[PDB]
Amino acid sequence: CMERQLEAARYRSDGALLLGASSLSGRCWAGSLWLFKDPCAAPNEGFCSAGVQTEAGVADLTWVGERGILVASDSGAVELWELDENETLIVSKFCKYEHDDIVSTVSVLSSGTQAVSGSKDICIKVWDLAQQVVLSSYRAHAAQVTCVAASPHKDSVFLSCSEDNRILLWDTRCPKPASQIGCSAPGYLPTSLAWHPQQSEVFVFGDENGTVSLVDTKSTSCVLSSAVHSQCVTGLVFSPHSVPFLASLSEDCSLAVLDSSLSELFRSQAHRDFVRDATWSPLNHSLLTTVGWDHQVVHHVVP
Amino acid sequence: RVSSGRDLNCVPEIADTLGAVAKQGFDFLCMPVFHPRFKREFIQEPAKNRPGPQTRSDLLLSGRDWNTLIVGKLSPWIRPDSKVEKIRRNSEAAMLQELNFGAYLGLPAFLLPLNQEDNTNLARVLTNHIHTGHHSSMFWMRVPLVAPEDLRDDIIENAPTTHTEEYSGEEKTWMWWHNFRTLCDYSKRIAVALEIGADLPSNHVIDRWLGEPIKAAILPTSIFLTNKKGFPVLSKMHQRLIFRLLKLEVQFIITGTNHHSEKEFCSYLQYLEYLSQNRPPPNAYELFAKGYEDYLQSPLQPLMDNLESQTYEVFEKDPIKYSQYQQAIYKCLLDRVPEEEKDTNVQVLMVLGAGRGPLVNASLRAAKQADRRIKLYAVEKNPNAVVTLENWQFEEWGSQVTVVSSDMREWVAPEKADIIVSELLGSFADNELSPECLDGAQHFLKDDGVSIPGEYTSFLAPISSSKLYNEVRACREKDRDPEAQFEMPYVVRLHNFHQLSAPQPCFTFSHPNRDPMIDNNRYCTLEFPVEVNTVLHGFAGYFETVLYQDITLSIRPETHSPGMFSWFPILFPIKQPITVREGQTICVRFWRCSNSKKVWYEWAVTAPVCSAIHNPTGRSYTIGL
Ligand SMILES: Cc1cc(NC(=O)C(=O)N2C[C@@H](C)CC[C@@H]2c2ccccc2)cnc1N
Ligand SMILES: CSC[C@H]1O[C@@H](n2cnc3c(N)ncnc32)[C@H](O)[C@@H]1O
Repeated sequence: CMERQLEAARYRSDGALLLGASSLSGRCWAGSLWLFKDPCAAPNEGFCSAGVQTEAGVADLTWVGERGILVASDSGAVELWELDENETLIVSKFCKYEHDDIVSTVSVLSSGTQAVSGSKDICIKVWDLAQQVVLSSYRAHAAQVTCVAASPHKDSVFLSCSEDNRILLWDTRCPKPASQIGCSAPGYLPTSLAWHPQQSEVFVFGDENGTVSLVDTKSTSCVLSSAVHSQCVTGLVFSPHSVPFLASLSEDCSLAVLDSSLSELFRSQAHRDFVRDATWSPLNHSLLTTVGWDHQVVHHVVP
Repeated sequence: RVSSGRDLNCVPEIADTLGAVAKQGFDFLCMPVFHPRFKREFIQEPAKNRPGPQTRSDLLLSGRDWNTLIVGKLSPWIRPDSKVEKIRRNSEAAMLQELNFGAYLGLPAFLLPLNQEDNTNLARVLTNHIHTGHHSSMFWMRVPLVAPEDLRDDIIENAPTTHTEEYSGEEKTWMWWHNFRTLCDYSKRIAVALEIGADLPSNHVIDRWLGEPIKAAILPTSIFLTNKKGFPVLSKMHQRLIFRLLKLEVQFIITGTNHHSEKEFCSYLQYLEYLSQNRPPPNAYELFAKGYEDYLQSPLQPLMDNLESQTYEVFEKDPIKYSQYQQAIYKCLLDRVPEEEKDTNVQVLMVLGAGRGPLVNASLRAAKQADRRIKLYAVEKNPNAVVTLENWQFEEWGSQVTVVSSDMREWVAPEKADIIVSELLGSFADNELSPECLDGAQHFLKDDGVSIPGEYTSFLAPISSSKLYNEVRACREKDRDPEAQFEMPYVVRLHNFHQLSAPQPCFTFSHPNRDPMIDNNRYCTLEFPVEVNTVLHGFAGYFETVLYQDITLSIRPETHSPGMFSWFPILFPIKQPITVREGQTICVRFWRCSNSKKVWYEWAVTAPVCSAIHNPTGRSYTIGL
């Protein structure tokens, strides 16, 4: 019962590497969470620091502080897994079945005490991670929720996008908490979201046609957009750098790295199936780690 | 009881899962046949050359289990009507692949969503698969009462939900189904899986799905309220809709996760059980007709043809109908023969079409009840039934009854009748030619004689049934007009249909008919006000008859004789369905036509659009004289 489809890769503050994996084919359709204190040793199971089996697949993943792992299950559950005091084991803390279909996306809020999940049931939920209960449930979209992304510094603010062709800016302090923003007219469906690390007020969204767009929330007009990929943009991750780089992932099996004006600086074809996630090393800010359905963990050096 | 399946979109181990749902009490499982999240490339390298296996093995279940227990589900990423060309082309190839795997496994049904307005390419690809070898498999189109967009929380500040009457818009989901099914040419392999939300729409939105081929109703765990004990239950309006659906013997599918944590997953199902067991049980008519729902039969012609033994047997198993004939003869005998003449005045009583004698016996029961003397002739041209009559006459009746083995239009009667009694009525009253038969027998009724029945009237009503339209369509036969099946009536216990307007009288006949100029031909125009959006597939026909004074028979639904099962309604189809909008008038025209040899019906719709004249000159359907 092994899992070869790599879904998620997230570097912890101290440089350790978190992997989420699904079996999407064969007898068992399950999933697994791994921790690699040596990042170069991955994805080889024998030289892991910790591992565990899940009941079902993992569609998305995120750190919760330093020991916590928050999982978007195929089962409809959101799961919180804690780390052992010695970080040898990975034990389940809570598994709550509150979505009616696949949970596709999760995002931790700035506080670190709350999170938001998006599902194929079209719903979005806000979670209390101490009380293990749903605070709010929102049916704002008319189709599956592709992506939810917490504002970096405001607990009440986060983005969402959906196959209903809506990008919603959320503020839970407003009686009507969602607001529709984007380009002037008919977009190709939004597929990925990334807040700017420095500017509260700006973000990027990738579309299903391969375009990457820079958006100002206030101006609600697409500043820039470039044809980066030949297929769907599945992820967008800003580097930790003072003037940050943008990494874009695609079903076209390529990594691109872009500047603030969305010009192409780097491009890797090393993957020979879809590219699912990316994290920048917090130790070496020029190191970028990608994982994909070809079970490859590639470590790129970025000029 | 209830046949019901579990919906899952997550199956780690098909053995363990199927075993869990069986224990829970489910009859079948709707599940993915490829992993829902496993998008596949068919055109671009390198993803195209992804190593296999592409899904789990057919060896994991018995052929029996695939054939009976598993409904396939189309992967949610498959979007043949995407605005992106690469996603259309890839979804085309992926749809064929998933459907072809379904056929490979011999699955009884495959689920596909209608979740947007444009499903043209989806329909083209399904239609292409359907015409790739004749297979049995069903396609269940998953469509909601209410579109998600029209159900959303009113929580987008700069995009509010409209609080205004949108009559046609609230029906948008039916038009999604209608357009898909039309594109696919009304294939009998494409049915509806109707999905039901937390808040039901207006009734008119529900009534749209009357006459539609609903094989499944999908109930999400969300819509279940909670009670004192903790048990999942439904709103009284949800219970109403279930009761409607139970009469369409649909399959119930439970979808979503167990929100009633403290209670098991038997409970949800146990509620539906509780609901089906605690409905109003079947009455005498429903229990009788249970097997006949929407079964098309050609109308009997007891004049041109000799009915079988077993056909008379069902005619005679109708005690309400013969009670009414007895009472009509009882009241007639008292009006014609005064008390002080009871010993002297013997009335001449003639049964015209006596079969195996049930009216003969009702005539004797009547005379013994009214305490009046009668003389019976039993007239029957079916010489097979005449055998039954003559054994009765020698064994029990004696010389009171004279059996006459001949046509009532030829028989030289020795004396005239006080009363002629007959039962020559079809489902459309005059469609067995009672008028022509009793006309030819009139000359041997006394100048002041009574026909029982004295009067009958046919009724028509426009109906919608995409289900019966398909049943008629499938009555094509070699060596005749390809469209002949649309130009002839059927006797049917109409079940899956919508009555679009109140029945109205079509044709009336009076007996005796004293008129110097007897013409049994007829031309009638009917205007039917329709107050819904719908589709016209034909006209339901019924009749009422006066036996004597206030004693009557009726199969017109509003006045239907209670507990009488001798007659089902008749159906006049039309060749091409007709769109009818709310507010519009359906105008139909019916003719009764004749020559020496044949009687027939012709008909036409003249509004809101014209049909062809159906059955011109009796080319497809005639009733023999
Ligand atoms: C007494 C009488 C009765 C009838 N009744 C009917 O035809 C009729 O509605 N049904 C439907 C069902 C009740 C089974 C018998 C018969 C039927 C059988 C097989 C082919 C079609 C029809 C007609 N005419 C007369 N005279
Ligand atoms: C009880 S169904 C009607 C009966 O009337 C009989 N019938 C119909 N037409 C005639 C006719 N012209 N003469 C005598 N019997 C008839 C049929 O054979 C059938 O048994």
